Amino acid sequence: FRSSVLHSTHDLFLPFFSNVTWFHAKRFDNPALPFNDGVYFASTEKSNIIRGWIFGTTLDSKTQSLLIVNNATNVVIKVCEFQFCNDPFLD
Amino acid sequence: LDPLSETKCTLKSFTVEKGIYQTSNFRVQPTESIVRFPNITNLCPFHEVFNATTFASVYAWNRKRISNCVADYSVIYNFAPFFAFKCYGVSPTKLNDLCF
Amino acid sequence: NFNGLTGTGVLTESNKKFLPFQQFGRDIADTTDAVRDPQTLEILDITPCSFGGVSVITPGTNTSNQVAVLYQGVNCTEVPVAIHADQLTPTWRVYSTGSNVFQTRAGCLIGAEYVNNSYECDIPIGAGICASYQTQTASQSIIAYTMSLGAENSVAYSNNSIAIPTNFTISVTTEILPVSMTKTSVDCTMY
Amino acid sequence: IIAYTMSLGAENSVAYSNNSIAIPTNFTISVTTEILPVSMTKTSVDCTMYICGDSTECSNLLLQYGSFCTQLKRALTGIAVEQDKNTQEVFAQVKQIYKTPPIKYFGGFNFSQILPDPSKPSKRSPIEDLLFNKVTLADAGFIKQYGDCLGDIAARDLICAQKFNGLTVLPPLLTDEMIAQYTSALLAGTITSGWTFGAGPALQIPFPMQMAYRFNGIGVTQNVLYENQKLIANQFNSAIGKIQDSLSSTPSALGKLQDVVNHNAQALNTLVKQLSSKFGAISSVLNDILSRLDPPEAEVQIDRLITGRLQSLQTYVTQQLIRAAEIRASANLAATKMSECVLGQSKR
Amino acid sequence: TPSALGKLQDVVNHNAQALNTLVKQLSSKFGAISSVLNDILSRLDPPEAEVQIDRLITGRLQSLQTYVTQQLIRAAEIRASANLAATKMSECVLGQSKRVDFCGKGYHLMSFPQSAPHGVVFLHVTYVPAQEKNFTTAPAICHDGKAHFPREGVFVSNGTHWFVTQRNFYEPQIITTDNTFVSGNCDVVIGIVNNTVYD
Repeated sequence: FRSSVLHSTHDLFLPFFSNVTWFHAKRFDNPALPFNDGVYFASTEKSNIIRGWIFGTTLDSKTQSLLIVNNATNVVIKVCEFQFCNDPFLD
Repeated sequence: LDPLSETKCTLKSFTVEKGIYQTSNFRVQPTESIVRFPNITNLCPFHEVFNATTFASVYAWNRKRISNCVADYSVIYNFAPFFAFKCYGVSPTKLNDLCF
Repeated sequence: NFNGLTGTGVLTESNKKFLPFQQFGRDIADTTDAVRDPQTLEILDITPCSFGGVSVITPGTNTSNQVAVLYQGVNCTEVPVAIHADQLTPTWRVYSTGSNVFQTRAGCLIGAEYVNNSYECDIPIGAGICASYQTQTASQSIIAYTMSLGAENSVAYSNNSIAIPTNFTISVTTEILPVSMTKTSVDCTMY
Repeated sequence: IIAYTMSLGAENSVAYSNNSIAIPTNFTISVTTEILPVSMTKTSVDCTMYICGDSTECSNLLLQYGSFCTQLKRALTGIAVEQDKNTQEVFAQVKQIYKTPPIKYFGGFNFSQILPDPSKPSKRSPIEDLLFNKVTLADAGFIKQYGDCLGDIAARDLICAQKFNGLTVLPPLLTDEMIAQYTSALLAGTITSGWTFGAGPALQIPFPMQMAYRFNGIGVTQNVLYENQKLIANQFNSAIGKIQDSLSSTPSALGKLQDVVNHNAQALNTLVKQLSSKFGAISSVLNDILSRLDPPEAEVQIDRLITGRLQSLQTYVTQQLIRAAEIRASANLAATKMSECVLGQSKR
Repeated sequence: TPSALGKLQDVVNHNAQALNTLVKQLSSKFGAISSVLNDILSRLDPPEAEVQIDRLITGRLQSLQTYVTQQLIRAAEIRASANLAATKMSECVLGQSKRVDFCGKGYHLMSFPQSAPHGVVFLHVTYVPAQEKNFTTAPAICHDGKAHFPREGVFVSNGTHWFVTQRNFYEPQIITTDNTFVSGNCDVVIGIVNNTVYD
């Protein structure tokens, strides 16, 4: 906890006035975006569209993959050899 | 004994001139009691890792998350004589007096 | 001792609003001055106890042995000594009463009798207050007083009056100024 | 932002001739201001409170280094007594406290802006009031209640943070009231006796004749002043008014006196921040190192921290000694200028 | 009074104290097991005694650097004092200086230097008046419809007669034409009085 102080820190942050990509997906068949040592996700929806993300190296059963899904009452986070398709989505 | 002897010891002499001539000491109020407040939990399942029949593979080492327990490392010393018990961040006799 | 953080401090129960993921708070010097109790969800600050410097005004040893005690930055009406045989012992000497306490802007002084008279500053203490060993109190002891800036004088200024001396006095003054010091040499391998 | 070469001044050419001379027909009474630091902030450093911080295992190895703490304490006491002697030699040059007479017709000159006005406390002139109000002292060294530091720490109260580690500021010997009384006595002496009170007894003399002799000292006859006395008085009043207006309008007049205490506060703040440094150790808190590692191993970290803090304290003491030498030079220059300009007429 | 040469005494006292503490710093144990290098070499092996030797060397180097810094500061102070003393000698002994409170308190007449160990003593002979008296003064004198001003003195009055005398001494003389000068009329002066002038 800090108050009325000026603290200097050096870590992975989001640069100011940086050109960020705004996705409007609407269109399917969108390749996975790269993970360049941290990602900044932001959205202003109010219909519970985005409710999970996936993380991995090749997004297949060959390597490990992180599956994060947020439900209306709970959250499930599992690390397993998930075989991600070309367009993964929740039904 | 008295401030005179104290300033004599400070000046390292039996004769002190007129005036303060030095700073005597600094007042520091000490403690009078102790206040310990650890957490209140159940016994830690240390038998799940030590009292095990067979471990996993080297490339498939299992990581067991430990939380909400009273880590009593004194039960580990009475086991078989270990080959190398080396801690790189603390002393082996200071784990019981610290939190994690 | 909450989570291994030992030391010396006094709990004050301030109104600091800590976040659920924050329990410890450090100052500019990275000294943890505020912690959260593990059991109770209240906020408690860690403030150091009574601290301050003490100076002993000592007169000439060949004259007398009575000395005074000065607590810099301490108020007389808050904590004069406030120990009973079970507190700090850096200075194993206690002066409780004796009509010798006096409150100054520099701190609490114990061992001097403040008088309304003004004399020349003998022993510098602070805040324009000085001490001296006077023998007009006859007993003799250390008294505290405000330094005298000089004798009060008033010039009879007038638009048609002038002062011209009729005689003079040849006065000689002495002034000593250092010119040189001791030249010393230091050997490296021998020291 | 544009770049340019500095201007050395306005180009002028003197019409030199072997038979021409320039003699002024009038004059202008101008008043200038000169500010010079006299004293600095007297601070004391506690060794065991800054290096150990009330630790039981600590302060046992620190005594093995010798008398470093004693040397630093002697240096700090020497700085304190040096500043006190400088203040005494600057402001207590005279022994008689001369009282100003009732305000009468001083030949047309109005000294109300410099004479002490009893309408405000501390018995000082409004110019001194403005001078005291412009400079904001970070810590005057006066007594502070123990409850002032407990709670309400959201403000920029670094004085408590530095006092909690053994760094406190000592108050000066001569208070502001005694300095104001010395200034008022010097002013009364120089307006009622000229330069006679500095060399001996105060010889009363009318201010018009005093100023006539002042002008005669530089080479101006007394009749020129006796025929333009009202003009000189009006010019002096207008100059005093312009000076006080510039002092009340321009805040950068006391820049040196502001920067002195600013550098002192910055040195105190960086000396406090040096405690958060990790001089090759695993942490900056000695209690954490003692609770984590065993004493035989924690001794190395304690020694590293002690060496780092001793080096920081020695650097701070060296800087304080250099600043004290500079302040002593400035105070000697100020005392010489006082004795040569106020106590008499200098041809320099 | 033995406290006249206090500065010259304190100089050598501080020098001796610095020498004594620099000698005593050798007895310090800068993180080592002993302050004697021979004991450390005879007790521990060279690979282990090297750490203690390095610690002692660092401690003694820090002590020597602190001593040298203090000696340099004292040398700068002594140089400033010596320059001030030389300037005062050249301005008070080798001549008459009009600087106030420089060659002692009062009107400096002449000075006499005195030799002192690690210092110098000046004997400032100053002019100090005494037993002054109050007199009535006037800016000018109006006799022939013209203002007469003092050439180098000041007009005084013993109550009934006006005289002219200098500042630093009371030597009343009659107001004559050679001691005063005429400049303007009598309407420009404020406190001008009427008095006869001798011709």
